[PDB]
Amino acid sequence: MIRWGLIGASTIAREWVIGAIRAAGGEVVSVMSSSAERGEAYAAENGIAKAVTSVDDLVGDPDVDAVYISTTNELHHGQALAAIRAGKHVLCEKPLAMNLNDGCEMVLKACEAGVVLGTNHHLRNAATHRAMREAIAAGRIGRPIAARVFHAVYLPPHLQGWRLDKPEAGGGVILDITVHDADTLRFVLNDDPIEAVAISHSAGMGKEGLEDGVMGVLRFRSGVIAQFHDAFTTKFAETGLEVHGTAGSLIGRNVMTQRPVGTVVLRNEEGESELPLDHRNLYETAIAAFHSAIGGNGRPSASGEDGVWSLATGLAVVKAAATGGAVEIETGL
Amino acid sequence: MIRWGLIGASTIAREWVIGAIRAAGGEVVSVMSSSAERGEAYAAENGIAKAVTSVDDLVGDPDVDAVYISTTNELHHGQALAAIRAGKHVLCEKPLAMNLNDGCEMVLKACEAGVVLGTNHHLRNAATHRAMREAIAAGRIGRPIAARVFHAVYLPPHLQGWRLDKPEAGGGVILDITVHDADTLRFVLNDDPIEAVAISHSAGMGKEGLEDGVMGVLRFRSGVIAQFHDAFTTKFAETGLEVHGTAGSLIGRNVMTQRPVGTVVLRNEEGESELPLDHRNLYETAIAAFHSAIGGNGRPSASGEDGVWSLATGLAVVKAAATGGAVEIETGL
Ligand SMILES: NC(=O)C1=CN([C@@H]2O[C@H](COP(=O)(O)OP(=O)(O)OC[C@H]3O[C@@H](n4cnc5c(N)ncnc54)[C@H](OP(=O)(O)O)[C@@H]3O)[C@@H](O)[C@H]2O)C=CC1
Ligand SMILES: NC(=O)C1=CN([C@@H]2O[C@H](COP(=O)(O)OP(=O)(O)OC[C@H]3O[C@@H](n4cnc5c(N)ncnc54)[C@H](OP(=O)(O)O)[C@@H]3O)[C@@H](O)[C@H]2O)C=CC1
Repeated sequence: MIRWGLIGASTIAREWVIGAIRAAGGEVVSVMSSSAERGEAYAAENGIAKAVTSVDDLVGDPDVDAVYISTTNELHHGQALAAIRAGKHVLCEKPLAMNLNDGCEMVLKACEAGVVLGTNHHLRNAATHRAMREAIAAGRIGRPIAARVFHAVYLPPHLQGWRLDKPEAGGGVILDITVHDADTLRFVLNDDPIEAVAISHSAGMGKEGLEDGVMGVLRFRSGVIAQFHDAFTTKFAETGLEVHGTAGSLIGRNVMTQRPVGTVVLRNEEGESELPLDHRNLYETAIAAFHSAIGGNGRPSASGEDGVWSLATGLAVVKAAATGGAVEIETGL
Repeated sequence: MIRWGLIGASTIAREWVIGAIRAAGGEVVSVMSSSAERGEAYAAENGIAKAVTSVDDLVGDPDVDAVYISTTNELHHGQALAAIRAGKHVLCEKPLAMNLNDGCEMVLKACEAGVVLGTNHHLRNAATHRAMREAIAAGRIGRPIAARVFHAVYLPPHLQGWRLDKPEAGGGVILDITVHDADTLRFVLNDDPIEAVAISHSAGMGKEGLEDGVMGVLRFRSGVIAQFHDAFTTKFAETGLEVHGTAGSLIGRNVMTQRPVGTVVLRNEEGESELPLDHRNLYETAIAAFHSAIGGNGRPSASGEDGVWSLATGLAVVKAAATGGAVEIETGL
């Protein structure tokens, strides 16, 4: 079996990724946590044989083949570099890095190391998004003209779960949600964004206010214009992703969550019908693709390059919102 | 009865406004058309006693009390000024004018003339939009956070209806659709937009291409961020208007057309339910309000000032799309 080591004893690894690794035929052999106590307790609760408290004891363990990183965002880049230096494959939760030169550097070093580097954008693995991508390529909507993304949800400010715990350094809806919208759009449209405009909302007067909502528009290389709406403050808005074309529209409802749910309708001259979907665990699909890539068959679902694309788009959106100006998206890949 | 004269022997006056005037207790006594033949034929077909071919014979007719203007956009400002000089009330199809100083001048001259000046933004008359406005003011969604407008429809390029007829000087989705979205948002939110960002699409390479789609964002004075999507090129997208708040969301579907149709759902902690609506002809409602205003009771549905607001927002959106920069919306009222 491919044996994984975890960097970050996280909620997402517990809820989704550990089970996904095992479902896809791998095994999770070790977990690294900055805290000895947290790592041991987490190892016992999730059936993992070993807990460590150094990154090097994780990535350097001869019996770890691959590393999954789900620590706080600012730790990703350096922990991925350590794994790559140890010659281990890396699946990294977004973001890869906090800036583009660091993200580009990762992709190059992984390539130079001969290891698989993946960004865990989960949504592009859903059968909903895959159906839309495939229907578009099959001409079922003629030429795509416009896209819409709805990702305005409710995330209580500060959690965790014991109360309103650790400092938790932000840092906003754009870098936490919009980047997933960007990657999913790139997947569905099979095309790249070239510029962004945006307006964002921060709580309380311009400050250390959490950026808690954003709306904007991406211009894609094809000419498609794609709007997005991401927030932490709206309880009663369902998520969605739509693509409107010259001969049809695809309407995805409830398709931007972590769970394998949601519908896609195709509307065209015949009327409306639901596309048939075989829903499957997004994370199971991501791990399977990663395992095939390690095997020298195929690529991760989202590559290091996709992660650089999502980071560049996010950074563009932050700048367009802050400056009021349209910003060109350039990856430096 | 209040007796109306028509300036423009138009599709909209035939389909909607003539019948609305009569339903609301007025009468249409004359029609002005630049063509004698068209005006006579139109008068006979629509049961109007008189056709003329000069604006002054229309506005100066002692038996016309009020004037409805639905000519080509560039004629509005000057024809409204003639009516106002003749001391007649004016209901003007959007736009009032092509620039802000001309729109502001109209409002002032109408006020100085002692006549009612209305802009015929039809949508704010619908029971759907009215229900949303009222539910918001009643606290049914807590504090509004975000709005979304969907107005991407199919309008064949060039019509008319005999084939692909007269030159028809454009001039785009922003000034033809976005301005109605703006006015409706102002009505529903009871608040003003203060800045815009946008990206627009023109057919064929940057040129004399028709601007045939736009997406953008308005920042409102309250802090609400409101996105819109308007187009001429999408056949299979339903229209809609939504408002998402801290304690609920209002979802309007099929509510941006001329017809008295559409639904509004309120989603909140109880679930989702349809708001009960008494649908009524939008134009009948607009005329009734105008007739009351002439009577010295109440105001037109949308005033001259609302028309200046819609024009300023439209002009901001054109500039933000052209320049890539956020533009502040200032009415000069
Ligand atoms: N709500 C969210 O957190 C969201 C997260 N993401 C993405 O998912 C990834 C992980 O997120 P998620 O699984 O939700 O995060 P968790 O809060 O479950 O874990 C993240 C990190 O916080 C630390 N931590 C966990 N529990 C405690 C505790 N009781 N006291 C102190 N520190 C603790 C852990 O440190 P250690 O590993 O050292 O034990 C862990 O690496 C991130 O990389 C992020 O990009 C995306 C959107 C929302
Ligand atoms: N599709 C549209 O036209 C849209 C219109 N609007 C708004 O509605 C208003 C009127 O629109 P609508 O009723 O659709 O326009 P119509 O095309 O029906 O009429 C507009 C003008 O075009 C002229 N016209 C009409 N028929 C002919 C013909 N056979 N040959 C030459 N000229 C002709 C008329 O001139 P005359 O009056 O001199 O007879 C008339 O004033 C406008 O002010 C605009 O702002 C808004 C969105 C879309």
